[PDB]
Amino acid sequence: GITKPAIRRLARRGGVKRISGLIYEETRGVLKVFLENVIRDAVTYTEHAKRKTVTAMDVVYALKRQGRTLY
Amino acid sequence: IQGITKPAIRRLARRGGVKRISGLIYEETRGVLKVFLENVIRDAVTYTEHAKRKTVTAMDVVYALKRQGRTL
Amino acid sequence: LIPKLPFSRLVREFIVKYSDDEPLRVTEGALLAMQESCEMYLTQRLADSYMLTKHRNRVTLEVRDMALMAYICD
Amino acid sequence: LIPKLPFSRLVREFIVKYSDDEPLRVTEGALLAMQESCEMYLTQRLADSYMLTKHRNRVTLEVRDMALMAYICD
Amino acid sequence: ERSKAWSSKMADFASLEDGMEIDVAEFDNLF
Amino acid sequence: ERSKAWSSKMADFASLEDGMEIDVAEFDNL
Repeated sequence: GITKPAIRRLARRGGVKRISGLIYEETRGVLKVFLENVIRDAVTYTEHAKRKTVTAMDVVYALKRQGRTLY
Repeated sequence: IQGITKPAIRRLARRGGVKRISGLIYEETRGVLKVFLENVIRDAVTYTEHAKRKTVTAMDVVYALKRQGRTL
Repeated sequence: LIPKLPFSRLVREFIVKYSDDEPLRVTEGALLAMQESCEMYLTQRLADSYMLTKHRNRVTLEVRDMALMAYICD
Repeated sequence: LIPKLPFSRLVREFIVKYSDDEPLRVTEGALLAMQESCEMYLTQRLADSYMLTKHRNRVTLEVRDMALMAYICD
Repeated sequence: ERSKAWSSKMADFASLEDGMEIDVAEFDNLF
Repeated sequence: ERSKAWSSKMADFASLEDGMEIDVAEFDNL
């Protein structure tokens, strides 16, 4: 899903000073959840609009159709 | 808020599965209630005002609750 | 349930506060619905703050957890 | 940023999964937007789980906090 | 889930209402 | 403060896109 160290780099961006070894797998799960929802919504909108291509605006529609993105 | 019953705060805590409570909790809970109810009433009144009616109804309460999102 | 005696005072306060020009009257069902909602909502939010309490391996709910809850859900 | 090499793996997996009978073409801008979104969202959610970590007076983020986070925001 | 329970309760609220009040002029009769 | 940052990022995503792909037929070239 994610590499190994990219998880660390995102943690260090987030202000996480120390990490447990299990975290990466859990983090991967998180990513799988998030993207999986987003793409779903985006695809569905692209499918409603009767277009063949996911666009940046379709990604925006999918993100906006989340609600819990902020906190 | 001023008179929101102290043991009623306790009873709601005990319904929620809270076993022990701090003394400061009651005023914080009162703040919470004021926030929630105040938002709800705001929205309900506003909808009743858009519909050009004089009376808040249970349906207007439903509209106000539904227009919350973080209720769940 | 909580008593109507102090509850209806707050409902009245806020009806007066956010009604435009005429106090906006009220129905009985509206009052009952508001009371039901606030009781179960306070039960709910207390339970979740107590989940935070449990998360820090202590059993006593305190304003630490209430404030974290406030920071989570505004 | 994370590399595209494993990311587009998953983007393809899920385009194919929910496509509705034609694989759905997915422009470059869409890919970049998805990558940006997932990176900052993971940073965000890690920071919040680490807020839980701090809340229990320990500095090491672990699946305890990740799982409480999962409960909070599904 | 919480959401199902709240949606049930709100579906319930679509019910009995009657008894318009003029809040203060009627709250005397809530004791 | 999070909401403002996300809304900025989404305003950014409102930008140019081009390069339609046929995901598998493309992703060899990633």
